[PDB]
Parts: sequence; C-alpha cells; structure tokens
Amino acid sequence: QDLYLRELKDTKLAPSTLQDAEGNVKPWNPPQKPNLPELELQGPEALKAYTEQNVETAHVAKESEEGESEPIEEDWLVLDDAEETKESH
Amino acid sequence: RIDSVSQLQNVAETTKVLFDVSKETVELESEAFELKQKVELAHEAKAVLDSW
Repeated sequence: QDLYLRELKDTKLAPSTLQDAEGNVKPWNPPQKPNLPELELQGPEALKAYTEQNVETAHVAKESEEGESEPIEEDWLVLDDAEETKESH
Repeated sequence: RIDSVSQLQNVAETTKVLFDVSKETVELESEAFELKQKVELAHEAKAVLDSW
C-alpha cells in the first residue's frame, strides 16, 4: 500500500537526518546536540546532588572508643556511690 | 537479718557472669556498626542508580 509506503518512508527519513546522520536538525531553530547529550547528559547530576551523592562518598566511619583506659579515679567513685545506693537500698 | 543474708547467697557467683556476658552483648555490635557502613553506601548507590 503506497499510502502506507510513502507515509512510512517520510516517517523514517524525515528524522533520519536527526538520528542516522548527525546533520543536526533543519526545521528546529535551536540546535539539538546542546539539548540532551550536552546539557541534559549531566542532567541527572544536575537533578541529584553533585560530588557527594553521585560520587557516593566511600567514607571512613568515626572510630568510637572505649572509656579511655582510666579505671581508678572513677571506679573508686563508682564503688563509693554504690555504697551510697546500698545505703538508700 | 537471716533473710537479708540469704538473699545475697549465690548472687556474686551469678553477677560475675552477668557482667561478662552483658558487656559482651553490648560491645559485640560495633561489628554491626561497621556493617551499617557497608549498608548505607550500597543504599546510596541504589538511590543514585534508581535516579539513573
């Protein structure tokens, strides 16, 4: 069907200079290559956070420590305050 | 006074086990903290790749 044929040939070929050969675009007055693959290519890193979330920050955890190796001057206080609790107990 | 004596009979024998096993269950979960690091980095990766 040459209706279908000529329709599909113009359908294929009229944007084929926008897809097959990159002679960017004749009817569109703004250029097409600085829309999606140049501006909007960094789109998702213009739409999400840059240099922390997309670079993802493989980050070292803060090494949380013990009671800093001091028994004496606080274990005696814990012992005497425990005497005071057992007074109150 | 015999009763208040008899309550504390076997208690020190049990709280020398209470002490150890309780502090072990406290401090064997910084393992899970350094697991959480591996969790949250993969969560960030899943979030950004979902954005992709």
